[PDB]
Amino acid sequence: AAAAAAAAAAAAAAAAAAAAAAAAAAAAAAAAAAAAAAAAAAAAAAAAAAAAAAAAAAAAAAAAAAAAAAAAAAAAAA
Amino acid sequence: RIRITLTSRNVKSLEKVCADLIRGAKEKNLKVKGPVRMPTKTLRITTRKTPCGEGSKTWDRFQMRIHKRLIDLHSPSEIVKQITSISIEPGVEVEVTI
Amino acid sequence: QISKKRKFVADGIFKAELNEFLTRELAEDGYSGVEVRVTPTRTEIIILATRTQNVLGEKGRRIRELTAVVQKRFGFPEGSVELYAEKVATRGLCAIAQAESLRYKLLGGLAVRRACYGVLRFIMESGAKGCEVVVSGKLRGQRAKSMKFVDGLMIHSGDPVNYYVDTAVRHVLLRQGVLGIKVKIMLPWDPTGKIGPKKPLPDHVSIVEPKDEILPTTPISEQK
Amino acid sequence: QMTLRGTLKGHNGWVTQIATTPQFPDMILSASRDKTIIMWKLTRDETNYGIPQRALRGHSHFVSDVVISSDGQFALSGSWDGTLRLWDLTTGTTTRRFVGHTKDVLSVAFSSDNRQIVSGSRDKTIKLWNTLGVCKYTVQDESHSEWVSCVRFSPPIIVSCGWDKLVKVWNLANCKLKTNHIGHTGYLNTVTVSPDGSLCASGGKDGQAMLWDLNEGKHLYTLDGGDIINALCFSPNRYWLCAATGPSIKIWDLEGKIIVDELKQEPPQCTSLAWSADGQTLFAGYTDNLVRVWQV
Amino acid sequence: SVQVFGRKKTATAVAHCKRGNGLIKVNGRPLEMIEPRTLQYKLLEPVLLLGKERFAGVDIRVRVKGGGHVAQIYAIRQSISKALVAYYQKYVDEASKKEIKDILIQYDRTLLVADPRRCESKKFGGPGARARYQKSYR
Amino acid sequence: GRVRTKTVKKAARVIIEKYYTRLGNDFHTNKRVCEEIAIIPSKKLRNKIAGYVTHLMKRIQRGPV
Amino acid sequence: PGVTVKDVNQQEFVRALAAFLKKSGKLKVPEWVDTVKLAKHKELAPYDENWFYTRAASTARHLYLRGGAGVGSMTKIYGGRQRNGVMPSHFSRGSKSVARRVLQALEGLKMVEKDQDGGRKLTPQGQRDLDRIAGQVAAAN
RNA sequence: UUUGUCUGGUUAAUUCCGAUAACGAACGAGACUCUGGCAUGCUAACUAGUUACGCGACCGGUCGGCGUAACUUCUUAGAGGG
Repeated sequence: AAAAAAAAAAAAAAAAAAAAAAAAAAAAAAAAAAAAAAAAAAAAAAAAAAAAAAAAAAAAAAAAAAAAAAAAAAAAAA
Repeated sequence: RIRITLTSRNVKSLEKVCADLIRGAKEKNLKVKGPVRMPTKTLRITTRKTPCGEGSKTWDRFQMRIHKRLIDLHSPSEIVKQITSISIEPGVEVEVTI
Repeated sequence: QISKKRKFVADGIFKAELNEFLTRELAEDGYSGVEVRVTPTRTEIIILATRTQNVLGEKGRRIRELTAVVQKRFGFPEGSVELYAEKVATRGLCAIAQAESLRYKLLGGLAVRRACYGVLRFIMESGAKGCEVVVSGKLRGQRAKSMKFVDGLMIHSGDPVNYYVDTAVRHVLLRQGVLGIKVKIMLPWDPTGKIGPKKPLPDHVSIVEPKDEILPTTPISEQK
Repeated sequence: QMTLRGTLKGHNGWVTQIATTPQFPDMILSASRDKTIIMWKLTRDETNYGIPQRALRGHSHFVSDVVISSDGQFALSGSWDGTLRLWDLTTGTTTRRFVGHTKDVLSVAFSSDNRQIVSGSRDKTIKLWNTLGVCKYTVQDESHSEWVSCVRFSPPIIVSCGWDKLVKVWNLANCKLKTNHIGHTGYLNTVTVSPDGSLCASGGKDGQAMLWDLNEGKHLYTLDGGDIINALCFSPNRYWLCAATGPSIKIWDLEGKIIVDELKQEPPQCTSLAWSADGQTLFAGYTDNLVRVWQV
Repeated sequence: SVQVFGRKKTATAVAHCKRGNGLIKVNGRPLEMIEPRTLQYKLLEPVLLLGKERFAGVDIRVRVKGGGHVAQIYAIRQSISKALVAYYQKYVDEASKKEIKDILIQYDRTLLVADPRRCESKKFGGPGARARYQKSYR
Repeated sequence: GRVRTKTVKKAARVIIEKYYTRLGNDFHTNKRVCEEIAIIPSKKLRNKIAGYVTHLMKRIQRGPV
Repeated sequence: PGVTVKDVNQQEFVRALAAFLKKSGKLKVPEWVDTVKLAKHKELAPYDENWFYTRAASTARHLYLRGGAGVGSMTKIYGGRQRNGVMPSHFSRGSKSVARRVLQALEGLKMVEKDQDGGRKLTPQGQRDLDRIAGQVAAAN
């Protein structure tokens, strides 16, 4: 599949609401996510699924420098 | 008669955005008269290097260049909003008057 | 209204005071520099930091606080500023972030030499070509001196010290004085511009290899 | 049986090419590394054979080739700025300007009939031009992987040469790779097409004009000459197909493939070879800024 | 019709030369009316050297700006000589240009070839480019 | 003093070991040769490299270097 | 031939226009032309007591060459070098009283008008009065 | 710890050549950035000018004197060339 990583998430931002940030290029068929071990709250780094590598770049570009919880969002190829 | 005025401190970003703006206006074929290169103003401040004035009196010379250009075109004045949306590269800033 | 020259100078003073204030608050955040981008719907201020989770505070309290204090101090209007945090890719190739890290190790206290060798080892393991760290001041006893920690190669003069060399000077306040910490890092080449500079060094003569072609040794044609 | 007839000076730079006229027996074009194109009037005189009439300066850098029109006042040139200009010799004006290369023009060619311009250049391209200053065909055309040192015509082909040692045969106005002739060890500097249009002698680094047939594409001869070739050029009427080596001009005589003679005068290098189209005039340009003339 | 400059310094002269019955006018005054007259022969040096028959088809109008007075004179004579040689190369045959250039160059090369010397900058520590302050020891 | 430093006479020789079939005795041909055969930063190094390969081809064809 | 100011020698022409501005008697001479210094840098009064007519002559010649000028540019033309004693020398401007009174006295004999841009220029009559004097120095050699 | 880095020639320079138990290199020098000098070849323009005009003023000439259509020599300043 298309694999690339996203970072700088928030605690009040949940996975079903985080799907609508990258849904403009494709809708993710899964949500796999790290969460912490003391609190079981969001570890805030994860691997989101797109289907094709053309979707892997065009999702990534607009999401890069997009405003999420007053931050400049982060993506890298993985 | 709308004249877009570009100003920067570096020549290369200003040259790219002026080339991109005249390419976007030559693809739609309005009347565009070319870039008019106004003379560069060097802000020079020549200070002394030493903070207490003890040494062999060596002097320090700073400068900064301001590169000042414009493009002038005759068009409807609300067609002109659609060209200045590609020009948002840092450095260069855009001042528009009629 | 106001000149072009006084506009450029006063915006430069805005960059200077914004980077100085953001260094003086944000030691813990991994602060390396700021990025201004101004469009008249909203004027955008982008902070470079390696750890965003101390930039936000409590659920984003200090980044909206930072939006509020930049709105209050510089005379900014109601609702033209919003504040972002950009993730820097390499901490080991930014001298400001590593200068803060050595400052935080030595201020939280360590041997000076094992601190500096951990910094030099991490910089040479991150993919730079070289480094130099001088920690000078009241190192050993009450007489001050220079201690230099180098590894790899360094360029020192000419125009290529302006785009191949990253430098930083920081202060650390100890109980018996101040000590001065300099980190100079040379960047690696990286010809596309991925993590390094686009143009090569101007003394570095690269020769493309010749193609391995065998001679025909007969006159012979080919159609189409 | 070919005798050297003297010297001509307007020059400060090295001669690259000489272009001469069927309608005008006393008029030469000499292009050179003094960055100008000179209209010379041959008075055919005792002390100075021909004198400078008009020197055209339109180029910033070294001119490599000049070719003349059907009725010359008009000429098409090329230079190391990378462009081509149109010169009416009676006014001296640059009528049109032919930009659209990226790098230096090494050799050009005119046609006999209307509206054909070909030119070859250092940036691994070949272009055909209209007289409009707009290109005849959309250029993506899968050209040489090296510089194009010469391109020529036949009075329906494009015939080229290169620094990747395969000379070419192309078709006119479809720009295809139709016949591909691989015989050389060393780069190709100069070829020529005979004044009927059937033969290609193809010479180069090795000093060896390989004699081709242009109507059928077959290697017919082998002529093993001297030092590095700057020129191949014909007689109009004599079937000699002679060549200009470094220290010398080599003549061949293709009945026996025999040398007629050598043409004698670090020596200065012979760089130009052209016969005016009646015959028995042999023009040679030199790097110590003489222009030399050889008669029978 | 040519207009071709000559310069020595920040003084810049360009002569406007077109067809006529003979004329020389430097900013509307003729060549016998310029202020320095210990340097009168410098402007007249193509008139004395080439002769008035070599100027016999042209109307030369010279416009000057900048520099000093003597640099302006040395730009006037160079612009006049380049004016006649540019007219002669475009409209007369080139052996006349060859004759006029060996009669003009061999006398003095500033008549046809410019001066590349400009004033070098002051640097610190002294009142000129090279000179330095008096540097007492005791 | 116009002495050529280490890079303009080592780089010119490693340019001459390969690519000998392209080089010659004229400076203006070799100056144009040097950008297909190398990646050199700006031209004053490239003119100095071209001047030494012209001087070395002036030397080399009459004996061993 | 046709003789304008720009074609003739300028050392005699201003003195011949000064001879006309003496000999007509229609240029007014104010009361203080004989006791004045002519800027703060000069030391003395003029040698010749005919300085007012000579100054008015040159002033109308300067309005012949470049009009659109005023008093404040007439003091920029007529400045000079101030010796300052033991200090370095300086450039110090000319007097506005002499230029104001000369230009109004040249307006008094219908020779001089103002410009559209507020400063000064010549009339056709004041153009005529100077080209005739250039025509009369043109024969005296 | 030394040779590499020297008897010598050469260089503005441990810059190079040459000799040679040294062979290949790194920093400094040099390269590099900025400025100065060239372009009738390109891009060119009422906040820059030339010139062919049209008219006014003065005895063909003078006009920084008043406004128009072509060009980029003079002004500005980029991209390459050198």
